[PDB]
Amino acid sequence: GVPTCLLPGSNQFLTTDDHSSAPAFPDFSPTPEMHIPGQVHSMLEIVQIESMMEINNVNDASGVERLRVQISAQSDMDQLLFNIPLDIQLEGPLRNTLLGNISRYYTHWSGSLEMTFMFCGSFMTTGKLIICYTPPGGSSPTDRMQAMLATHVVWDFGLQSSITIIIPWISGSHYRMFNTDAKAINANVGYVTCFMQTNLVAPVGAADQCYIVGMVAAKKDFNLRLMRDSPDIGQSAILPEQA
Amino acid sequence: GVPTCLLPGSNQFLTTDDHSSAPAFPDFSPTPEMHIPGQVHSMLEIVQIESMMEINNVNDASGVERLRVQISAQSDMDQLLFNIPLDIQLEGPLRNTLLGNISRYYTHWSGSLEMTFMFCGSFMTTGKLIICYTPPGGSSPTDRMQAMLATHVVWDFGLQSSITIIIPWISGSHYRMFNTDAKAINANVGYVTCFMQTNLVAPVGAADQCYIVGMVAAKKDFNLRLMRDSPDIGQSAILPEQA
Amino acid sequence: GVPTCLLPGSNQFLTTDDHSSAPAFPDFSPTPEMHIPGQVHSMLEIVQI
Amino acid sequence: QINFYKDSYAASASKQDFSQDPSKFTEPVAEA
Amino acid sequence: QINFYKDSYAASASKQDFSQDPSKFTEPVAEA
Amino acid sequence: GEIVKTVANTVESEIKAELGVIPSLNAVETGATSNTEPEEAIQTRTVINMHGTAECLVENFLGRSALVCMRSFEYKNHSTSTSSIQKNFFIWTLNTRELVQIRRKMELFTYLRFDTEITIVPTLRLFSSSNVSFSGLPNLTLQAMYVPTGARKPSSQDSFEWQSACNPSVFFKINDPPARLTIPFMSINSAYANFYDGFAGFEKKATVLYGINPANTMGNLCLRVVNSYQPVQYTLTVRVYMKPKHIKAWAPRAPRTMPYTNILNNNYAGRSAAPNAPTAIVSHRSTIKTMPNDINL
Amino acid sequence: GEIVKTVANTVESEIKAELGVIPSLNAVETGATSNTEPEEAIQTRTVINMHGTAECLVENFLGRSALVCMRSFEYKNHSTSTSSIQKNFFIWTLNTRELVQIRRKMELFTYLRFDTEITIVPTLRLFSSSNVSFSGLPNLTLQAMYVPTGARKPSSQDSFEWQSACNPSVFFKINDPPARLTIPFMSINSAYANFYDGFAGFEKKATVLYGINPANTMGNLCLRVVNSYQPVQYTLTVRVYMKPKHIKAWAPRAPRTMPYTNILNNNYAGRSAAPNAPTAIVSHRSTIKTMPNDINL
Amino acid sequence: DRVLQLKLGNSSIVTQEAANICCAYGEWPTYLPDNEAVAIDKPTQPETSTDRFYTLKSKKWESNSTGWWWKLPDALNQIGMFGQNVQYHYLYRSGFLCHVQCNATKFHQGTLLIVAIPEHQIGKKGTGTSASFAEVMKGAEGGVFEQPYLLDDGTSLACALVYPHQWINLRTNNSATIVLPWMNSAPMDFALRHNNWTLAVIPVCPLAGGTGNTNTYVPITISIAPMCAEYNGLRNAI
Amino acid sequence: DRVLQLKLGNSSIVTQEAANICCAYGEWPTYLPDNEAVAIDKPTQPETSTDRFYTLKSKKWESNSTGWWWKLPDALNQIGMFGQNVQYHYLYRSGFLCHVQCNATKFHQGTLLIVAIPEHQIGKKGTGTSASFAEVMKGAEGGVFEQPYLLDDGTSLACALVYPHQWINLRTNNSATIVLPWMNSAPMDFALRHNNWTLAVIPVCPLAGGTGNTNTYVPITISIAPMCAEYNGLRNAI
Repeated sequence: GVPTCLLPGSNQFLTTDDHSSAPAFPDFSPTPEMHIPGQVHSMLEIVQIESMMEINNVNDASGVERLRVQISAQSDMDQLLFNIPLDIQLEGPLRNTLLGNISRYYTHWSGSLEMTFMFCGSFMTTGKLIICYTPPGGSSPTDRMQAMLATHVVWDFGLQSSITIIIPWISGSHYRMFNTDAKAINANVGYVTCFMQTNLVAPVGAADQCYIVGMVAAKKDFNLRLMRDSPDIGQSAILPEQA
Repeated sequence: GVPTCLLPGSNQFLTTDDHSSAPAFPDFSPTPEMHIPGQVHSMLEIVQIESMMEINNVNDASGVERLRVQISAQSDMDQLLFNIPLDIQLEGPLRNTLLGNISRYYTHWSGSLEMTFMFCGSFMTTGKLIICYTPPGGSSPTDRMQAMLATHVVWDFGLQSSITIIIPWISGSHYRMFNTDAKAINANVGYVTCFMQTNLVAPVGAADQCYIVGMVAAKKDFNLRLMRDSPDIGQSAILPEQA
Repeated sequence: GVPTCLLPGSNQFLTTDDHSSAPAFPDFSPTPEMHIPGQVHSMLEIVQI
Repeated sequence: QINFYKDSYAASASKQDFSQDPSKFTEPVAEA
Repeated sequence: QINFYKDSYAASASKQDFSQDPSKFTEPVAEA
Repeated sequence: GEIVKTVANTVESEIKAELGVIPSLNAVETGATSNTEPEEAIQTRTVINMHGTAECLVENFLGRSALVCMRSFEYKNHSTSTSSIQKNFFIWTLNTRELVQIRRKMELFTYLRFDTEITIVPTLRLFSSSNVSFSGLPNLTLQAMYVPTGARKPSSQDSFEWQSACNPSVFFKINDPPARLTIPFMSINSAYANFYDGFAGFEKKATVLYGINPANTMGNLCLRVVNSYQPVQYTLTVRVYMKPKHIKAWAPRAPRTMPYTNILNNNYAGRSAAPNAPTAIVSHRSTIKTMPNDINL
Repeated sequence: GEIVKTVANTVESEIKAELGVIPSLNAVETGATSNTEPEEAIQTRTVINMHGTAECLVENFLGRSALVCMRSFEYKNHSTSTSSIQKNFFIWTLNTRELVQIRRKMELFTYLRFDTEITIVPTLRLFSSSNVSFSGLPNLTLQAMYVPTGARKPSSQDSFEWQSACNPSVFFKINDPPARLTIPFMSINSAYANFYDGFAGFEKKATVLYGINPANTMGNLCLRVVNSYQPVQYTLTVRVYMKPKHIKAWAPRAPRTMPYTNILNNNYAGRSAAPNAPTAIVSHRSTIKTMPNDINL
Repeated sequence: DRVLQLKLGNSSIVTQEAANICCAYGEWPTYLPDNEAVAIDKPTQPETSTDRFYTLKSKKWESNSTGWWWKLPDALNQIGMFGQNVQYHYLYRSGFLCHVQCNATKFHQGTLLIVAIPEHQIGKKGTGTSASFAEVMKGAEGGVFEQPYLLDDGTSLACALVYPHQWINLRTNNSATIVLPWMNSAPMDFALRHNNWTLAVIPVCPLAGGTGNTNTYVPITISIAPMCAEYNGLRNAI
Repeated sequence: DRVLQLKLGNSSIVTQEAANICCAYGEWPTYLPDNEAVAIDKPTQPETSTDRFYTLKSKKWESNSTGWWWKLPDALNQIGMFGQNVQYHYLYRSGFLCHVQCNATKFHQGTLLIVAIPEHQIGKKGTGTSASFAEVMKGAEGGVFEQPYLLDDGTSLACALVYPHQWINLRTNNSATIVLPWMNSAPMDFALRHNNWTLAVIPVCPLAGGTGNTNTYVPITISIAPMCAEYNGLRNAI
């Protein structure tokens, strides 16, 4: 016969193997292919889609109250309104997102993100905001006089309801980590802060209180590398037929 | 030697495998091929052959009485004469057929059927019947005023003894199921009903009572897909040499 | 390595098999062929007698 | 098919025979 | 890919499909 | 004979009220099956159907490995104070009739020609003796010997008929993958006959049985445990699986409805009641106007 | 659709103060995702990026072998003073919903078409009886038989439904490498549906359940110990691993956040508190101005 | 068409109410080809003393008749030079043309299924013992179906339409014709111990009539013609 | 642009504050191709008696409203010749154009997410029993979200933007239009037992106004047009 030696890793089962296997139903004719809308070829197509962040992830907020940040006319100036921890891996606003959910099936990532903030006030409510992305290295800014030193976009309300700030890929390494440690140089992305630029101004007939909805998505330079079981879903027993 | 790794599913016995195997009788010369009539290449050749349905599958009918539906002159009009459950999988008229027996070795099916009904009365017995196929969704019709709204053929007796109604393939899915549940959307085919169109009329010298023989077959669009052990034949012990 | 699956009837001994097998005496030179009368190639030659 | 033995009958299945003539059974009549 | 069996569905993975059209989901608007 | 890989396509049809053209009518008395088209009985649309037919081919319908035999014997010392014969072997006369699924599939055809593939699957167990530790399952060497008709049979484990100098024999172990080999088409005729309307002998007596086919004198499989008896018991069960190859089938059949009662004939006792009773094959419904599974809303 | 093996390169951009050009502004109400480029929102440099995208392809994201079932049964003599039935077998109705990782990955898409690869991994142990020496693990022969819907099931180890003349069955041993085979795409439809907004029956009653897909009547896997019972006990655990192949996915989904409570529906009870509570999916922070992981120096 | 004439040797059958000619499996009896032959001895091909219509005894069609079967060549093994070529020869090969006759008035109703079954092995009800030689070999007399609904077998009459078949529906038809080729796994056979075609006549719908036409004497007649008959192994008569 | 007119059959909808037209997954409803068809019977394509705007009942937008969903084709299964082609036919196929209307003053604020979810299987909270027929099939009346934050499912509203969606932000928009193709694994479906698109209207930001503009009566109106509708399996009405 043909001489043969059986190498290590011969008889085993590697869940990531890729081989042909015996067909149980020989000559089976599967149902003809049919055009169905929305065919997905890559998961990078999905993370490119906007999805809301739970910026108001606070105890007092329940349900849809968590998807909208609440903005009011200020009696002060230069005031911080809200922040966003860019920790995808940890329990933060970006977790419950397409970017967050899908990326969390992976361990490494790279690429620019976009945050889009849509103003949900009155046509009569005007205002200017400054949204700043601060690369890592220090505290999260609390003063607009420092946040503006970083990447920022001033957002004037108007007929265009939304503003996009790009969170540029600013990393020493080609990739970052979905690590349990937020403060590791390989994992942290920085901070996104929002300050008042002038104020929120609404006339008497309009509400003084307004909502901003934040959505995040990946850009076309986004990459996800090392696959893993998602920590979001868990199990302690085989799911039964009745609860 | 040649490096080799032994994949999962190596040493096993899959009853549907397809490989060459050692010849026990080397250089054996089998008996020469000889022309025998009726060579079969596909089982779709067989289900295309007509075969009687046990339409009169009732307790009071024994044997050949079950293969013939009994038709009489009516004193009423528009009356239902008989129905046919199209449930191949379940115990119905179509089970004990070539279509039924052979298809029951399979789990999925598709294609049009034909029912042929042959009048076995007198040359003097005239009449018109309306045979209706009702797609699924509701009750089986009991009134000709509804059955005619579905697929139907009016059948006038004459020198041509038989009528064919095509049960068209009307399904959302490419295939249906030989499922234990008759009322599942994947399994049910509808209903076939027969009503009087005018009446059965026979002169005094001829019998007032007449027989119709129903036969069913598949058409050339018929397909059977997933193979299975037939539920029709069973066994509790190895068949002995003496009963 | 080369992927491989071991089919049924792999490790067995079928007395009618027909394969090459390891030579125990490598490079052995068998005695030269010599013409001997009455060479038989088939058993149908014998039943004809 | 595929075969690793001399004998033709040792070969694998021959499943490439898609011919059909139901007329042998559905129209076995001399005159059409 | 690679296959040692007749049936096409027995074959190994088909991982050479690098097409992307996110516009189906990111710009699903009639007018650009 | 046309080639049919995919089922027929459907052609578009329009209204039709022509005289002299009656496609839905036909004459069953000719022995012919209705040639009525869906297109001329109803109004149809154009359907390009790509559904395959490969899986109704007789090569696939029959070309599946099926159990044809299952024999067990006790692997022990059968020698007593009188006889020395060892009996850790069984002899099986080959047939496709001991198990009904394979039997009925291939009684769907009058004549079959097929080279057949046999796979032997042995399984051991330890017999529950009065006091025996389950000390594991030995890797015994089994010998399956094909004994063609007219050859002398082994009547013992130690018999010298087991040389298998001429008889084909396969040696395999418990732990090894199941034994396999291909038996050719061996009928003295051009095909196996699943049914034989006649007698296999030239004599008229009662001992010449009806339905026995002389060409189906198919020989025997003798299987032995080559290892001699252990101190303790084992029950060896051998399942033989048989797979027709290169099938060629003739003259389809009326499918069996009654249960099989034996392998020597096709006699039947039937069910007590429907389904599959002699007087009632299909189960009952109250009336011909009754829907057992009527959809109620 | 353009080909994307490597992620987008970045182009160099300069200062810009043009009127009528507002790239960072956009209209979310259109349903469209922001098309703002990094190049026109900030000043960028030229970056030639060679990072691959192969490992986010759905073939790789889904094409990993995942546990879908884990059944165990006691391999022993189940015969009592009353019943002879042997029960060293289990029957599993096939589904991708008993284990959450595989379930949720593939509820990320509404419709999937994939030929699936099944690997069966059996493991034995010796049951800790009142008094039993650990006399080793036998090399039992197992039989996994696919029973398509409508076919009769085995209700015993010794049943004759196990012929598997038609049903595909695979025989494998404990010590051999795990059994493997490829099941094709079998839906009567063009794709499997992970979600079905409807009812699988024509009737209205309560017994017709919401979310049950008729096309997902996917049949059953019956697994048996072919070896008959040993004198002593063994607990056979079978893990079935399933690997989609040639996947084709449609209509991505909102990912599951609540735990699964069952396989017949997508109902949820939720966490007591965040994370993954019905009122709070993401865990809390004190205020929208609070950094839980603020860097302190 | 319906009017048909069958001229074989001396014989000539006319029928003015025929359905058609059923050629079993589309074949037409032929003589054994040289490349299919086995027996080397030269065959005898009488061609007119055997290949002719042999009309068997008629059966009375009752309102309760189960059905009749005739086994071939058994039915003809004593009739004419056909039987005397069978008796004097070990080996036999032929095809058969079977013509069944049944007339009734236009006021009568009924339906006969005329089936030619290959290798119709008769299974018997309520016993494990195989059918005896006498219960199977009845010759020109033929046999009667105990269980037409199962074809005196574990099979069904409903699925009997796989076999070469014709009906005699008295509305449409009074005669049925089936052409039977040589149907065997061997190029020949010993005609005295094996039958290859069973011609079965089974009433599916009973013979009935109206007032005054009840209980009419309606016979059923079988005419069988050997076709391309050849015999081999000439020896003494058996 | 923002000004839009939709002319379908009899109907014609104008809106002067529109965002755009959302074509779900970039598709545009088409009739079933011949090579994708399954049912051989000829389909009926009314093209004007069905393919037209059907305006459903209006919902009142409260400051505490959770959201509303309408299931298709269920919502239209009794409205017009569309419903009467569904009732009289076993099989159904169509696309839908959904137009949602909500006006408010420039002094009002609010935001509606208009989502068209395919195969939106409703999971229910605090029970293992599946949703009943009544709680799922509400027709033109539609349903109300118990849990908009989870989409009456174990999923999330944040990630609902995968689905074909538009917003009605009263600053920018008063109407949203989504074009829904045929979204199924089968070329047809039984319209009375399966819904393929769920149109969900969910307030993400509550309706609010300032002094004097509080508690304004702001309705939400749904207009749905079947698109390229075709029916098959003509039978009696169900």
